[PDB]
Amino acid sequence: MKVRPTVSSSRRKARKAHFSAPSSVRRVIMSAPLSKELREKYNVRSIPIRKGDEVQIVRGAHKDKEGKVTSVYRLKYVIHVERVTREKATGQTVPIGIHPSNVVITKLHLDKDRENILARIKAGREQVAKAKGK
Amino acid sequence: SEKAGHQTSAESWGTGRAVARIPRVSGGGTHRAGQGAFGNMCRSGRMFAPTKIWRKWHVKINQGQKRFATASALAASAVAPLLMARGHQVSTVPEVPLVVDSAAVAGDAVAKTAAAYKLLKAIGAGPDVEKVKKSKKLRAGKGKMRGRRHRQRRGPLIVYSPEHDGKELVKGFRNIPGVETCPVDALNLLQLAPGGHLGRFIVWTSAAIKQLDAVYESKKGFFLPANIVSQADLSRLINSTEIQSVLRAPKGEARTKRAC
Amino acid sequence: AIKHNQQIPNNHFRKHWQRRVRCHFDQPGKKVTRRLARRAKAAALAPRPVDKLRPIVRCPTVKYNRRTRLGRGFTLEELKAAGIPRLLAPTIGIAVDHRRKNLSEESLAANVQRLKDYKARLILFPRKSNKPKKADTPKDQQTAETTTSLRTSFGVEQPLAPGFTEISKSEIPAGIEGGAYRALRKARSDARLVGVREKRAKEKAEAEA
RNA sequence: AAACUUUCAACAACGGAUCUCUUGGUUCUGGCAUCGAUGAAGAACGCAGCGAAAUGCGAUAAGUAAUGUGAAUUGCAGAAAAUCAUCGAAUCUUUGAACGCACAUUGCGCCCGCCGGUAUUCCGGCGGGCAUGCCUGUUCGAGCGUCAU
RNA sequence: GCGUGAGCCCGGGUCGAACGGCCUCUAGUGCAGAUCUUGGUGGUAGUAGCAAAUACUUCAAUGAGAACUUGAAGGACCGAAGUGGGGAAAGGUUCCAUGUGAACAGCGGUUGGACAUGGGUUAGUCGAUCCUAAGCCAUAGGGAAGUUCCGUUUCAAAGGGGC
RNA sequence: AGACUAAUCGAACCAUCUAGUAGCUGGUUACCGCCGAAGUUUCCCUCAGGAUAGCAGUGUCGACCUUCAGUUUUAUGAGGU
RNA sequence: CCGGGACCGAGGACCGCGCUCUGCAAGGAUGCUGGCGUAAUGGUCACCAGCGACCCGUCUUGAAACACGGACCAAGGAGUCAAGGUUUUGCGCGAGUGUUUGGGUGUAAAACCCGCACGCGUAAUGAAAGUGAACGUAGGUGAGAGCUUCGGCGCAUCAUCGA
RNA sequence: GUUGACCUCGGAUCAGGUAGGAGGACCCGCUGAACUUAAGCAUAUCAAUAAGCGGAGGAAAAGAAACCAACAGGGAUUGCCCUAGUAACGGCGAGUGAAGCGGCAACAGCUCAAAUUUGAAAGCUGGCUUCGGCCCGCGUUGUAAUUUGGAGAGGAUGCUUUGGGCGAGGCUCCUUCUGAGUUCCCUGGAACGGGACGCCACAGAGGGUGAGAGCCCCGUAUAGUUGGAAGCCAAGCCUGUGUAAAGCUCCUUCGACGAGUCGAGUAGUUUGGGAAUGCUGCUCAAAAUGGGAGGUAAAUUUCUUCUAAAGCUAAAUACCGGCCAGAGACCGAUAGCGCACAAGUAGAGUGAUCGAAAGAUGAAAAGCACUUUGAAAAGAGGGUUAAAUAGCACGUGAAAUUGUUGAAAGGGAAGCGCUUGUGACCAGACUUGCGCCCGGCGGAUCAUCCGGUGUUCUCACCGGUGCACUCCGCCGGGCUCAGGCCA
Ligand SMILES: [Mg+2]
Ligand SMILES: [Mg+2]
Ligand SMILES: [Mg+2]
Ligand SMILES: [Mg+2]
Ligand SMILES: [Mg+2]
Ligand SMILES: [Mg+2]
Ligand SMILES: [Mg+2]
Ligand SMILES: [Mg+2]
Ligand SMILES: [Mg+2]
Ligand SMILES: [Mg+2]
Ligand SMILES: [Mg+2]
Ligand SMILES: [Mg+2]
Ligand SMILES: [Mg+2]
Ligand SMILES: [Mg+2]
Ligand SMILES: [Mg+2]
Ligand SMILES: [Mg+2]
Ligand SMILES: [Mg+2]
Ligand SMILES: [Mg+2]
Ligand SMILES: [Mg+2]
Ligand SMILES: [Mg+2]
Ligand SMILES: [Mg+2]
Ligand SMILES: [Mg+2]
Ligand SMILES: [Mg+2]
Ligand SMILES: [Mg+2]
Ligand SMILES: [Mg+2]
Ligand SMILES: [Mg+2]
Ligand SMILES: [Mg+2]
Ligand SMILES: [Mg+2]
Ligand SMILES: [Mg+2]
Ligand SMILES: [Mg+2]
Ligand SMILES: [Mg+2]
Ligand SMILES: [Mg+2]
Ligand SMILES: [Mg+2]
Ligand SMILES: [Mg+2]
Ligand SMILES: [Mg+2]
Ligand SMILES: [Mg+2]
Ligand SMILES: [Mg+2]
Ligand SMILES: [Mg+2]
Ligand SMILES: [Mg+2]
Ligand SMILES: [Mg+2]
Ligand SMILES: [Mg+2]
Ligand SMILES: [Mg+2]
Ligand SMILES: [Mg+2]
Ligand SMILES: [Mg+2]
Ligand SMILES: [Mg+2]
Ligand SMILES: [Mg+2]
Ligand SMILES: [Mg+2]
Ligand SMILES: [Mg+2]
Ligand SMILES: [Mg+2]
Ligand SMILES: [Mg+2]
Ligand SMILES: [Mg+2]
Ligand SMILES: [Mg+2]
Ligand SMILES: [Mg+2]
Ligand SMILES: [Mg+2]
Ligand SMILES: [Mg+2]
Ligand SMILES: [Mg+2]
Ligand SMILES: [Mg+2]
Ligand SMILES: [Mg+2]
Ligand SMILES: [Mg+2]
Ligand SMILES: [Mg+2]
Ligand SMILES: [Mg+2]
Ligand SMILES: [Mg+2]
Ligand SMILES: [Mg+2]
Ligand SMILES: [Mg+2]
Ligand SMILES: [Mg+2]
Ligand SMILES: [Mg+2]
Ligand SMILES: [Mg+2]
Ligand SMILES: [Mg+2]
Ligand SMILES: [Mg+2]
Ligand SMILES: [Mg+2]
Ligand SMILES: [Mg+2]
Ligand SMILES: [Mg+2]
Ligand SMILES: [Mg+2]
Ligand SMILES: [Mg+2]
Ligand SMILES: [Mg+2]
Ligand SMILES: [Mg+2]
Ligand SMILES: [Mg+2]
Ligand SMILES: [Mg+2]
Ligand SMILES: [Mg+2]
Ligand SMILES: [Mg+2]
Ligand SMILES: [Mg+2]
Ligand SMILES: [Mg+2]
Ligand SMILES: [Mg+2]
Ligand SMILES: [Mg+2]
Ligand SMILES: [Mg+2]
Ligand SMILES: [Mg+2]
Ligand SMILES: [Mg+2]
Ligand SMILES: [Mg+2]
Ligand SMILES: [Mg+2]
Ligand SMILES: [Mg+2]
Ligand SMILES: [Mg+2]
Ligand SMILES: [Mg+2]
Ligand SMILES: [Mg+2]
Ligand SMILES: [Mg+2]
Ligand SMILES: [Mg+2]
Ligand SMILES: [Mg+2]
Ligand SMILES: [Mg+2]
Ligand SMILES: [Mg+2]
Ligand SMILES: [Mg+2]
Ligand SMILES: [Mg+2]
Ligand SMILES: [Mg+2]
Ligand SMILES: [Mg+2]
Ligand SMILES: [Mg+2]
Ligand SMILES: [Mg+2]
Ligand SMILES: [Mg+2]
Ligand SMILES: [Mg+2]
Ligand SMILES: [Mg+2]
Ligand SMILES: [Mg+2]
Ligand SMILES: [Mg+2]
Ligand SMILES: [Mg+2]
Ligand SMILES: [Mg+2]
Ligand SMILES: [Mg+2]
Ligand SMILES: [Mg+2]
Ligand SMILES: [Mg+2]
Ligand SMILES: [Mg+2]
Ligand SMILES: [Mg+2]
Repeated sequence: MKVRPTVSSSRRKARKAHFSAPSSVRRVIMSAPLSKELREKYNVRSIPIRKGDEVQIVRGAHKDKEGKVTSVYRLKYVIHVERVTREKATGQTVPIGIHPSNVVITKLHLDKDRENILARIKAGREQVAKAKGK
Repeated sequence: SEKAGHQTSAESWGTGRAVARIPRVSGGGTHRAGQGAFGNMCRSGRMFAPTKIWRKWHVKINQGQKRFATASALAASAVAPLLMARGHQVSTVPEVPLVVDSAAVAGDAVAKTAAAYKLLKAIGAGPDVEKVKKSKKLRAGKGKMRGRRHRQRRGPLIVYSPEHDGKELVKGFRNIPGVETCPVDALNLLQLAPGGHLGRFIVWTSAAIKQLDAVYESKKGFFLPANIVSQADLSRLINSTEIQSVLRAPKGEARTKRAC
Repeated sequence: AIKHNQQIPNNHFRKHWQRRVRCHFDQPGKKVTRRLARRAKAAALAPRPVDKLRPIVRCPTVKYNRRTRLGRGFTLEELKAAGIPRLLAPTIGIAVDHRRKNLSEESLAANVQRLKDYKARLILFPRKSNKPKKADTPKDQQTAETTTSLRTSFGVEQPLAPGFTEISKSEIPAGIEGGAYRALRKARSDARLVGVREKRAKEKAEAEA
């Protein structure tokens, strides 16, 4: 249950914020879990998804399909996975939009920025665990 | 809105134009022109007797009557049939005025939800907690749009002494669905008789039970009411010797035979 | 249009009363705001009480003549008798009223004793800690259980005189000679006839010349 | 007997009721005090690779600087972030209390300075100025209103 | 199927995400009318009608389709106070070329002031701009609580020529 | 000519006061059960309206008291059709 | 005292009045038999037939009216809320009663707690100055439910004479 | 005599400044209706309101008594409760209508005029300046210090009082960070549904994700923490110093105190204010224990209470107009704002102004390739989808009204009620169940006894026994009883 006066449990406000969030907020909204191996390696549970990540689909009709994230369409709150596609009437191939929360990240695109992120998350989680274990 | 249905300059056309005498929007070049504007029977008009904010929303209740109702609800909470008739799962409860040692809740003993859940299961409120957990349903009304999205049953009410038991038990019990806590010195009728139905299942602490008498003795201007009857066993009264020895012999039976 | 045995209606709603209706849905929120302001001002007045010391005062009219309450401030005479300088009183939590007078020794003495008790209970911190003066509390009796509400710690001990009292018999006072009712009648009659008797007496005195 | 009319039923039309939904209203409560001659509110006209409107912006024109985040935007094209958040530096057309005089005119002037045409005088280009009421001060003055030599 | 009844329940079809019984609480709570409000739809009814301004015809081309497109020929009207050639107000792109499904042109339409895509308005001499008219608005002043009214040269220290 | 003053003139148009007032016209939304009228009295610038009494419903209470009666009989008055 | 016919069978151990008394026609139908066991009975709809049947709402003495509104359908559509007053219900307390102007407190518009004043009530009357309610077991008489030791004690209330 | 002062009055695109407009919910003033009620209407009421005009702020305004009172006296202002529907006003009709006291919220006090600094204009604006001062100007028709009635001034008298700088530490602010399943099975296009097994919970608020998700994602709880700016408060320290300034205790004396103002008359308006409550116009026009007030006009005599005609000032109070935020027993596309949408838009009017309609395919456009007929629009196949009768005339898809198909009726309406008949189409009921004998099959309790528990303390249960002229069940035969419809 919410307590803080700054937090609001209004369904209307929550939906408005979600569906009119700017691109930077949509980045955080479109987070995906890490695989078990990456989670053990980095002590990080979830991260915002990025183009060039390798993911495995764990929900929907395309379960168990793996591939590289080729586009993160924030405007449509979906991602595009390599070879996870569909055919139009003309036979032309179009990507299928997958929500990032329906996939798991099996391999991460890592550059100092993507990593300062992981170090911050790991340090925060470790500190919180230590403080709770005091 | 105070001005809803009145933001127009419409006037009645009068008689002689083969239309009803309702006020009509003037002008032209739009669908609105010539349409009824003000009446309660008109589209985009003003509702009949528009609701006002100075309606009597709150009800003043005598404090003496409030205290009677609270005492009556507390008394009903000690009757096992009333708990079952109100829908609580108390078949495994060891004793109806269920009292748990304050040493099991005092301080940080049940400050964690896991510990509080384990204590409830041990003392026998587990079936009621599980009933609340399984009763969750989506509301049938339009309250889903208005913030009342889910409905569920009521569980045990934990009564404690904040002076002796502390307030960590509040945090411990907060997240368990259907379980609510109340200090012994601020008992709430809305919780003691949910929906106006008597027989709330209450888990007391020993300190709270010890303090209840002083709580009720500290209420200025209120004394526990005297009932209009002394013996509630109508069977005992009617079938006692004092009454049965002076009655006249019965003039009939439960069934009367038809004579003609 | 009355139709039965009704009390004659006099509801003053012939103006546009709806234009000036004052509901009070903000009563609990206003109470919360008031409590927050009180807490903030108490924190600002960190060791001091949240209010000023007030004198005991008798309510004016013949109704309420029997009751005392808190007044606005102490008079200059009361402050002088208590030995508290006029410019120093408002800086140590004492309310000062320059326009009230002490017409009676009873009120004067009561307020002077009140001021003396307050001064005896006052703890005065030095302006600078490293050089206290002779008029300040010397850092040893500066720790004690203090009060932050002078309205409660210095309230009206008994607004009304005690309504019950026991005396031994043979100490019962003798009544007014003609009786209390007659005495009241006589006093009323004398008050009525004071002027007529005066003019008649002077007329009879001057009739000789 | 058909046709026609009517009645009943199935299917198909017409129409948009009903049900369910809701980035919207409405009402209450809490916090806050911040427009403008340093040119406001409002109006006009423009600005995108492909826009008419809405939104945003002002010839630095779907925006520039700066800070933060950290890889997009997306209808297509394109390229090596962002139609991102924040926002303290700037730009800010014609107007408008609107201020050289006007304005139903993209009208007519004056002053200072620079650059050209032979140029203090005319013409052209550029930049900066020219409203009113009042206050303080400055300077130049008027009056036998008045004071001494 | 139940109920005297308002109604309630079930079977079948359609359909796609919420909903109901019981006890209390609450109200913007029950429609055939109000020449009621909004919206939709009938009979009338393929009916009234599409008849002022003299009028059309032949061949050919185009086209799925031609009385009302075009070419040629014929027959006619307006008959210089024109159905002619240009302007003022007003409109604003209707002007020109190309193309054209639907809608509009109360019949049709290949045609169009329609729709779509692109173009088109060149001034020292023609106008505005300059002047004043009836008149309007400032100024100095005087009224008015004030928005403002009078005032237009008036009870004003109100300017332009040279070395 | 009461003519004209933007199809508006015996006082234009626009917005507001304003949901102006109406003893007057129209309408006023499920079912069943029980009871069930009045158009008469007095007063009113009262005569298409009100108040007042009557008729009606509902809720009670009292010992529902051994009384009550749109009736007859008997005895005894009044009346001027 | 004998026949002939029609409609009906309510109730569900015994109990009672009784008789023509091992029983009965006496406080309400049983016994025997047949066909069928399904659309046969029965229900619904459509139509024909016999009889019956004016268009609703409204105002009105009187409406089917040659009185007004209504072409049709869907949705909307009209005794509400507040303050004050009154009587009657249900509650709490009771010569008192009312926390919520306010304060304390809180799981924070909830719930819980606190008290000074104040309102109403506890005393009326007079314009007012003012005065201000027991002779009696808080009276006597007649009733009066209910109790009664059967002699009277007498509620509420009514009438009455008193204080 | 001229110049030179100073007094007024001017010029300047002189140097530096300031005002206008917007907004106006709330606030301070001015101006100011009528509808309406009075069952008519004129005073009255609506209303000291709407409309009009001027002027501010986050609040405004008011405000430290020329007050209330009449008491044992209260003590600036504001607001709530009460006073109180009271006193009073009113064609005394309709109707209107305060204040003192009392309880509470919040509390805050002050500075000018009127005095000679006169042993020193000690004061201030502007410019220049190393910072020490300088210059001009304002100002003696008075700028500083002192004083404001609570007093003060003048004297005594002995005590007492003061300036600067740090500042741990705490509260703020910005910033990093946050627990747990996507495990197995079924349905489904998709689990977020059902079943099984787990986990977290100071977090089971909310939202998204292909259907109801605490553990898939964002968030949610808790105090913490990473780094940073430094906004506030602050225990306590460090350090100047009494020339000056400041308070108190006593005192003979003195003791300045606001003028076309008060007050009075009259007129208008207003008020509950009534021989006149406030305000304003005009006329008259003060005084010095004087003056105002003391709710009935006047003379006289007392008393009480304050001290006008100059000024400033937080808070408690109003307001959702503006900017943010949180909520609701509210409305749910004819509702809710006129506007859920390129809505104050499209459109109308010369103009002031008036002012709509209009939300929903699907999880995803996967928005129908291709063949064929057609001039085309389109159709027919075919394809996508869980679904196309979900195909941009798109969720569902009512009625009015219409077409086709099938059945039926109809000699100047039809509909409807009661009652059969015909035709069509149907819901039930039944197809068994009870018992009792005679055979077959199977089982192990059927009585009784022993022990242990329970319980209503005498009634059961569980074990051991039983062990086939018991008990139970299932078949086969016979008999009994009842059970449907019409007679
Ligand atoms: Mg509306
Ligand atoms: Mg009104
Ligand atoms: Mg029929
Ligand atoms: Mg349709
Ligand atoms: Mg709906
Ligand atoms: Mg600008
Ligand atoms: Mg300028
Ligand atoms: Mg300027
Ligand atoms: Mg011109
Ligand atoms: Mg020139
Ligand atoms: Mg040159
Ligand atoms: Mg030039
Ligand atoms: Mg220029
Ligand atoms: Mg100068
Ligand atoms: Mg001169
Ligand atoms: Mg769905
Ligand atoms: Mg309604
Ligand atoms: Mg209808
Ligand atoms: Mg009706
Ligand atoms: Mg219509
Ligand atoms: Mg029609
Ligand atoms: Mg015809
Ligand atoms: Mg014709
Ligand atoms: Mg013809
Ligand atoms: Mg012709
Ligand atoms: Mg051809
Ligand atoms: Mg022709
Ligand atoms: Mg001719
Ligand atoms: Mg001719
Ligand atoms: Mg000519
Ligand atoms: Mg031409
Ligand atoms: Mg021409
Ligand atoms: Mg012209
Ligand atoms: Mg053309
Ligand atoms: Mg063409
Ligand atoms: Mg046509
Ligand atoms: Mg055509
Ligand atoms: Mg065409
Ligand atoms: Mg063609
Ligand atoms: Mg065009
Ligand atoms: Mg020319
Ligand atoms: Mg020119
Ligand atoms: Mg000129
Ligand atoms: Mg003028
Ligand atoms: Mg002037
Ligand atoms: Mg005439
Ligand atoms: Mg006009
Ligand atoms: Mg005209
Ligand atoms: Mg007029
Ligand atoms: Mg009008
Ligand atoms: Mg009857
Ligand atoms: Mg009369
Ligand atoms: Mg009538
Ligand atoms: Mg006679
Ligand atoms: Mg006679
Ligand atoms: Mg039959
Ligand atoms: Mg028939
Ligand atoms: Mg007939
Ligand atoms: Mg008639
Ligand atoms: Mg009728
Ligand atoms: Mg007739
Ligand atoms: Mg009639
Ligand atoms: Mg009529
Ligand atoms: Mg009609
Ligand atoms: Mg609706
Ligand atoms: Mg309806
Ligand atoms: Mg009431
Ligand atoms: Mg009381
Ligand atoms: Mg009295
Ligand atoms: Mg008796
Ligand atoms: Mg200048
Ligand atoms: Mg200026
Ligand atoms: Mg202004
Ligand atoms: Mg009237
Ligand atoms: Mg009237
Ligand atoms: Mg009239
Ligand atoms: Mg008034
Ligand atoms: Mg106004
Ligand atoms: Mg404030
Ligand atoms: Mg102020
Ligand atoms: Mg003063
Ligand atoms: Mg006094
Ligand atoms: Mg006061
Ligand atoms: Mg008067
Ligand atoms: Mg008034
Ligand atoms: Mg007070
Ligand atoms: Mg200076
Ligand atoms: Mg998390
Ligand atoms: Mg499956
Ligand atoms: Mg969902
Ligand atoms: Mg599941
Ligand atoms: Mg969820
Ligand atoms: Mg004074
Ligand atoms: Mg005067
Ligand atoms: Mg006076
Ligand atoms: Mg006067
Ligand atoms: Mg007067
Ligand atoms: Mg006035
Ligand atoms: Mg007056
Ligand atoms: Mg007097
Ligand atoms: Mg003053
Ligand atoms: Mg003053
Ligand atoms: Mg002020
Ligand atoms: Mg709407
Ligand atoms: Mg619609
Ligand atoms: Mg609308
Ligand atoms: Mg227009
Ligand atoms: Mg739709
Ligand atoms: Mg298909
Ligand atoms: Mg369908
Ligand atoms: Mg569908
Ligand atoms: Mg559909
Ligand atoms: Mg239909
Ligand atoms: Mg008929
Ligand atoms: Mg039949
Ligand atoms: Mg056994």
